Amino acid sequence: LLIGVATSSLALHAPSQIVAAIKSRADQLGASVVVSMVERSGVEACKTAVHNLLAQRVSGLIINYPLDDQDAIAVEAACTNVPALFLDVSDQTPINSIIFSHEDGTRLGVEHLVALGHQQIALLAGPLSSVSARLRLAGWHKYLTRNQIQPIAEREGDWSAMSGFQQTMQMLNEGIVPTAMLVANDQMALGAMRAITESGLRVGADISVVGYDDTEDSSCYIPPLTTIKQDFRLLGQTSVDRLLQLSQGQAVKGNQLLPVSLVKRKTTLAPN
Amino acid sequence: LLIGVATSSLALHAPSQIVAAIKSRADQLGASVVVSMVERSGVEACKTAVHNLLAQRVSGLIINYPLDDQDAIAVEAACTNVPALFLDVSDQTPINSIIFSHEDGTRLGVEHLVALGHQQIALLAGPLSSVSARLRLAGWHKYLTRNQIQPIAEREGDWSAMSGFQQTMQMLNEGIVPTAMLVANDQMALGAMRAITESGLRVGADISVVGYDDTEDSSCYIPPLTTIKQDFRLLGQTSVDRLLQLSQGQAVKGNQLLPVSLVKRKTTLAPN
Repeated sequence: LLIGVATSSLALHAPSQIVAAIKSRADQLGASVVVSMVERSGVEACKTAVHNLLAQRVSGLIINYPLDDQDAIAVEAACTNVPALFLDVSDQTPINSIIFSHEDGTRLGVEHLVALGHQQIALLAGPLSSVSARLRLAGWHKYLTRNQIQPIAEREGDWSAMSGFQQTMQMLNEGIVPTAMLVANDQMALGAMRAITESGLRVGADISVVGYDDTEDSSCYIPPLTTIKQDFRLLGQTSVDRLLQLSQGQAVKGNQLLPVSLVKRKTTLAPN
Repeated sequence: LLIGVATSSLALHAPSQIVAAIKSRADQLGASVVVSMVERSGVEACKTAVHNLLAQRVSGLIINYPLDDQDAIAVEAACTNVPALFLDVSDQTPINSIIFSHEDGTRLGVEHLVALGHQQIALLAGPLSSVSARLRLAGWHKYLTRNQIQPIAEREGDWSAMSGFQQTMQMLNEGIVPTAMLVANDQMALGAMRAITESGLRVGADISVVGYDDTEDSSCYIPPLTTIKQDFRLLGQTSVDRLLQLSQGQAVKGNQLLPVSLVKRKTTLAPN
């Protein structure tokens, strides 16, 4: 009845909303949620958070922190038995996990932009130290290749909007001007949109932009941001439910893939 | 060494950043942070979170949840001894607390708008069930009165940007058109700005807007939002440090007031 979540700093809208979603389901099932945080980067930082939550004697562990195939294995190893369900790893890692289909999330954005008749496309990835950011960047390239298009430029941010702003501006300053951009997340997407605007360019009419996540605020950006929806509410529920089941040895012991979807708003249009 | 935070759903950027700030200081002092969440509204929901954290045997409790003078007293009462430092109550409540000066935060926005030569002013408060939202709304009225100005309209949102969007639009639809607005928080401020824009009106040039908090994203809104800064980083640190001291019976047992400041950006200008 008492679950333990080891997450990344709530500084980011995504992890936050997820913990909120987890709390929400836990409430519905009459359970408690003890949240522990990771000092950011480092598998070590993660391993330790396990200890904190293990100490508290939680009857389950939900790990919402990025981990590489090897580190994930390790963290579980040190997660000495107690059910361990990861939420930010690769679908290939041999452990109990639940993640959104990066494969579809990326095909959707590439195809939306393509069908709209776009060809000059730029990519703004998340920090590549993040397995999430990676699966996402490689995904874009995969579908852009299938559609026979090479991005006219690609960059790396850090999930922040400021990074999205600096990257997009550096780009425009270099003279690289796409008709559309694919961004690793809505916050950065927000930053991108500001640089575009402050470049006398209209977001959408001149440079279409496609975010990722569909965090709360995104529907009120200017203009409203088109993005790939990642229903954390759903993730919250599912990750909760499966954990309770895992503890009762009556659950699937592999990897789950949650669906995703395109939310068309006011930032995507045909090229000029 | 193990502190316990009972907060409001991380769904909101403010509480999140605060927990992050708290974690940050705790790390610097080599301490642990067990975060518990309140099912939103209700002193009861709060009291229970105390139990969760008390169970875990934390050597300190930081309560970042809104509480009325009476409820705050109660929560502490049931906080059976263990140090209890509140972060979202009134400076008048007789308990250990740390909060930002709503008095200054509100005078700053009113004076900034006034000196800019504004007179047609509208107010967009936060949910009045929130002691924070309240101290803030009454604050605006106080300084607007001192400056001999009655707002041409005032409304209530819920901290969300969508609420900021709906309120600001309902207002404009009614025909009420201010030259400036004072919003209870940056997220809602963001919503307000969208309604204004979609009303063929320029944020700043036509309707100046002043947010509250200075959350991360605010510096990349369009245009960059002028707002009252509430250094959660500072709050995080201070609330942490004082707790560790309270546990060692060597700390101030009253209320502290953290300073605040105006961050001038691109959303405030003289009326037309």
